[PDB]
Parts: sequence; C-alpha cells; structure tokens
Amino acid sequence: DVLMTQTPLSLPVSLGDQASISCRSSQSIVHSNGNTYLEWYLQKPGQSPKLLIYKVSNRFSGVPDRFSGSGSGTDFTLKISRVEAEDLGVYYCFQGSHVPWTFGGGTKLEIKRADAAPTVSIFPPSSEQLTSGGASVVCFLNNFYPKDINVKWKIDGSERQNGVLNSWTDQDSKDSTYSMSSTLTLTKDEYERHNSYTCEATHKTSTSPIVKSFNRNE
Amino acid sequence: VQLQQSGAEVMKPGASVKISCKGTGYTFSSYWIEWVKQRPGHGLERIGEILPGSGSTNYNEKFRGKATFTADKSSKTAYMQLSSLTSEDSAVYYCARYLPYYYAMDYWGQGTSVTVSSAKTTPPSVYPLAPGSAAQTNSMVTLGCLVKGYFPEPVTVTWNSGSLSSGVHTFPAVLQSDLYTLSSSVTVPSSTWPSETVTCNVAHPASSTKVDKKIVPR
Amino acid sequence: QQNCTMKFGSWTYDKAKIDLVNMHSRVDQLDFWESGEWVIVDAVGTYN
Amino acid sequence: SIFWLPPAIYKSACKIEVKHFPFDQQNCTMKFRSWTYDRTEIDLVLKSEVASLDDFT
Ligand SMILES: *[C@@H]1O[C@H](CO)[C@@H](O[C@@H]2O[C@H](CO)[C@@H](O[C@@H]3O[C@H](CO)[C@@H](O)[C@H](O)[C@@H]3O)[C@H](O)[C@H]2NC(C)=O)[C@H](O)[C@H]1NC(C)=O
Ligand SMILES: *[C@@H]1O[C@H](CO)[C@@H](O)[C@H](O)[C@H]1NC(C)=O
Ligand SMILES: CN1CCC[C@H]1c1cccnc1
Repeated sequence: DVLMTQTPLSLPVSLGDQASISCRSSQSIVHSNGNTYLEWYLQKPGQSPKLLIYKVSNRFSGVPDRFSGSGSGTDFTLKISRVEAEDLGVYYCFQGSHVPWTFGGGTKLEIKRADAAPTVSIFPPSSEQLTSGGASVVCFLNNFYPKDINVKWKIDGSERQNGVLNSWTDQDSKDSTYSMSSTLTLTKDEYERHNSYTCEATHKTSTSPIVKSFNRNE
Repeated sequence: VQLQQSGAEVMKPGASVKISCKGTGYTFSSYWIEWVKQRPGHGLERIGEILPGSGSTNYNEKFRGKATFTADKSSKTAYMQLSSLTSEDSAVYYCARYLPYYYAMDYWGQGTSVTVSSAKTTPPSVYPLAPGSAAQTNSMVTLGCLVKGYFPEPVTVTWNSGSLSSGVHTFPAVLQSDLYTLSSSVTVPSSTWPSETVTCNVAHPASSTKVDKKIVPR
Repeated sequence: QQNCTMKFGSWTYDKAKIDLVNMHSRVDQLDFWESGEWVIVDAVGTYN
Repeated sequence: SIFWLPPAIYKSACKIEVKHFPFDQQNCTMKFRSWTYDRTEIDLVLKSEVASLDDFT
C-alpha cells in the first residue's frame, strides 16, 4: 500500500491568509495513461465529507475558486487563498493509482488569533453525591489559547494520577477559544481521610501555575 | 440520487453485525460501492468496495477476514456479514459510490453509528456541581451539571429552556470504567446567581429520561 | 515491404458507357485504425 | 415514444496494451454511430452515464 504523508499536521492560520498543505506519496502514483488520479476531501465535525478537488489539474463543479491544487508527479500541494469561517475542518488525501486504494492521514485545519488568558475554576462534590457515597472533584479551564496547557492534581501535596479524566472540545466559533475539564472520582471514605485537594494549571500565558485548593476540615 | 443506511446498532462483543445500504436514483448495479470506517478519534480507513453486478470483491490488507460483503440485484441493497467483533472496532461507518479512473465520489451517505459494548441500557444519574463552602466571591462564577452512568449515546444536557445559552460548554463523551461521564458548564455573573433560579435539564431519548435538577448554594 | 494490389472496375459496361474517374489521387486515411504491426507507407491509385 | 431493444453479438477490435504480462488492464473502446444520418436530422444523447449491468453474469 502506498502511504500518504501530510505536512503539516496542523496549520493554524488567520482569516484571509494563504495556506499551503503538502501531501506526499511513498511511491510514484502517475498512471501510464498520462494522468494522475488523486482526490481531496473536506470533512466538517458531524457531517459527511465534501468534495473540492478531484483530478488536481481540474476543479469540482460547485466549489468556489478560492481552492487550488498543484504539484509535480510525486509532490502535491493544496492551496487556499482566503480562509473563511466555513473552511474549518479536516483535509484528506486519496490516491487513485494502484489497487487497493488508501486514504491519507488527515490534516486538522482551524483559524488562529492572539493569545488569551485561561479561566480556571474548581468544583468540590455536592451534598447529593455525599449522600450517595462518592466524591467527584471537577476542574474546568475555559477560554484559553493555545492548547499548550497542563493540569495536575495534588492531594495533601502528593501528585495524584489514578482516576483523572481529561476532556476537551474543538476551537469555538464565536470566541475562538479552548476548553478542558479534569474530573477526579473518589470514594466518600477517602474524602474524609485526606485534608487538601488542589487543581493546578500550567499555561504559556502564566508564569506561575494557577492554583485552586480546598480543604476538607478547613 | 439518494443513499439510505441502517439505524444505530448495539451488540455484545464477539457477535456479528449487519448494516444495510440502499441506493436509489441511479443504476445501482453498474459501478462500485465502497465503505469507509472512521474511528471517533482520528483518521479514515477504508474497508472495501464491491460491484453489485458481479461477485467481485477486494479488501485492504489490514482488514482481511473481518468482513464479507454481499449485494442483491432484485432489491438494490448491499449487506455486510461481520466477523468476531472486538472493542477496538467501535467506529462510524460510511458508504459511498465510486467508479475508478474517472469521475468518482460525488455523493455520500448519512452515517451509521455502531456502538459495541457488554454493558446494559441504564438510565442516567444526574448530579449538581456546587462550589466549596469557603471561596472568594469574584465578579463571575462558573456552573456545573454532571451526568454519570448512561448507555448508549447521546444525551441532551441543557439549561433552563435555553435561557443560559451564551458561554455554555459541553464536552465530548469519555469513558471511565464502562459507562459515560459528561459535565456541562456555563459562566454567569456573581450578582445574579443568589437571586435567579437556575436548573439544569437532562433529556435521554433512548431511555425516555427527562430530569431537571436545581443547583443551590451552600 | 509488401506491395499488394486491388483491382476495381465495372463488369457489364464498356468505356463507351461507364467511365471511372478517381476522386482522390491518394487513399484517404482520416479514420484509419492502427493495427500495431503493419503501417501503410503509401497507397496509390492508377486508372488503366 | 418508442422503446426498442434488440439483442446482438458484437466483435469489436481493441488494441492490446500488453506491458505487464499477465496481470494488467485492457482498454477496449467501442463506438456507436448512425451510418445513415449525421448530426443534421438526428442527435444522440446518453440516458445514463454508466452501462447498466443488471443482467450481467
Ligand atoms: C482508455 O482509452 C480511452 C480512449 O483513448 C482513454 O480516453 C482518453 O483519455 C485521455 C486522457 O484522459 C483523454 O484526454 C483528455 O481529453 C479531455 C478533453 O476534454 C481533456 O480535457 C484532458 O486534458 C485530456 O486531454 C481523451 O479525451 C480520452 N479519449 C476519448 C474520451 O475519446 C481512456 O483514458 C483510457 N482509459 C484509461 C484508464 O486511461
Ligand atoms: C507495386 O506494384 C505495382 C504494380 O506492379 C507497381 O506499379 C509499383 O511500382 C510497385 N510499388 C513499389 C514500391 O515497387
Ligand atoms: C468486360 N468484362 C470483364 C471480364 C468479362 C467481360 C464481360 C463481357 C460481357 C459481359 N460481361 C462481362
């Protein structure tokens, strides 16, 4: 199988800027007839992929002219002139030379803007969960950029990693920010034997890690 | 042209899964139909194509012996017998039309979700996320509504009929042991929370679970 | 090189009744199909 | 409207692109044309892009 290499993996660009993405094959994919057969696919979150560039030297019937494709017999490059709010998504390559056919690696593409200050919050468990017999300590971090950020859990000064769940979404549309939750589930009996629970955050926009701690017995 | 697929499919691991593909508006028995596997994490991997006219089948060298296609000529329908299924194959399945060396991939399907698990359909468990007793009153405060232990996806966690829709945050589903744990948050002013009544609502259509839950200070 | 001749003509009429005139000096090759092994060097027409 | 389908057997002549023997791809082209009328009285248009194979074995 002829594997695809997509470069880069992520190219955050601003609105209106020109972006070029390379898609290389391990082998020659030029057919003996004299035409190279490759497909470009654009997939949006929660929808079926769309068509923009088939038979690279040509253009799909229905896609605007802002997309273009070029390259030599082996190296291929997809170019966008002005990135709009609709161009968010993931690119994919599809070679059509040899049997069987295979896909690419998938190139993540979103927009880029300036840096933002992270908003950190911590939530101790509620009384209903205490009556149930559990303890879910949550740590939200909203409206931060870029994704380079680390979350750490401390129990009485000791690092804790078991039971930590990290979740994050994509780049939002109205504010272009990132969000991340860290959830820690423990037993209620363990909640009454320790003293201090702390969520700490390290981000590029903060020289000191943002600390949010709370004590059981205060 | 128009494509139809089967509904959601759940099954215990080790058994077989059958999904149906219906095609109308064109000559169904004239050119290739290929299916695509998308892991919910990343990447696109193909599974194979078939020619509904003859008994021509081929498979990717990685997914050999995992599935076996079949097509009907009387009824325009394609099926796929699936072999012993493992928890590493729970992904989304697409179908598409294709004709090699020429115009190809002009339409798609809608998406088939296959969720294989050994668990059983359990109703959700809703919980609040109340801040600590000792905390500094800032200008704004974040909220939290958690749902643990439900199957299968999806669920709808909203605020009061869309009243608090700005700055909301709902994260993707992540497992802990065998079920899902999902939190929803939103930022509100601090001068309004002690006065306005807010209640997070949870709707699960697969289990018909409509539960509202109010968050109260300590 | 192969030199092969085809002889066309009338059968039941003399020159006093039917007289043939070649429309083209050379044989047309606008829709020729290249067999691959044989290529036509030339095709000449003669009136006798 | 008239809808007419006569069966037939055809012996087309297509060049053999024999480079990768034996496995390979053969490209055989076959033309349809009206020998009697040119594009002055009739015009030909394809109903479907692909040759239907409903009856193929
Ligand atoms: C099998 O043989 C046929 C007949 O030769 C091949 O069709 C020919 O393919 C070539 C190359 O794709 C076509 O050239 C193209 O013509 C269009 C005209 O619109 C032009 O836009 C392109 O830039 C290119 O020059 C040629 O037209 C076509 N011959 C026809 C349709 O009569 C076919 O490609 C062969 N099969 C394979 C897999 O190659
Ligand atoms: C082919 O034969 C014809 C008839 O004998 C003759 O007139 C002509 O010169 C020949 N062509 C060549 C190239 O010898
Ligand atoms: C002139 N033709 C050529 C050979 C036979 C001859 C002929 C004579 C009379 C009637 N038919 C044919």
